[PDB]
Amino acid sequence: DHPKYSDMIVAAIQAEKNRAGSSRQSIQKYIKSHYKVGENADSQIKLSIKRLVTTGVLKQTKGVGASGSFRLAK
DNA sequence: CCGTCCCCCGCGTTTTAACCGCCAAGGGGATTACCCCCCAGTCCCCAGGCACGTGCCAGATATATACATCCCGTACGCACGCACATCATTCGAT
Repeated sequence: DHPKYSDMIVAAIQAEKNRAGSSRQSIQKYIKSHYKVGENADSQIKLSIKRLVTTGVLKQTKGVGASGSFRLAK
């Protein structure tokens, strides 16, 4: 029951509205605990952020690459 | 670098059990006496061990060959997301 990775990621940030930006783990724990994702879930989430930040709609407030915190950037 | 928690930290109770001060007993550590029996001292000595030679052996030493193993590639599954058409929703016309 997993649609395209665009949707839960933005939903997860909406769940915990950190103004400083959500740290990489905060999304990772919730979406796997809440929904059901494939055996290689964590790998897909990391590059999901990586491609998502390249699209520019999300802002990494702290850290470099995937290791930091990210923000919806409205 | 980032983050993440929890698990030590100060701090406030409050219990107590160390710490004190005193009293007592006697075991035993410290001290003396007696001595015998025990190890050092000699002489003689004689065979155990050491210095020297010696070879034989096997211990080695070298050969060739089989086998065990590792890494990479290969293939192949698979579950996957992306992409896609289709199904279903939505704006306009009705």
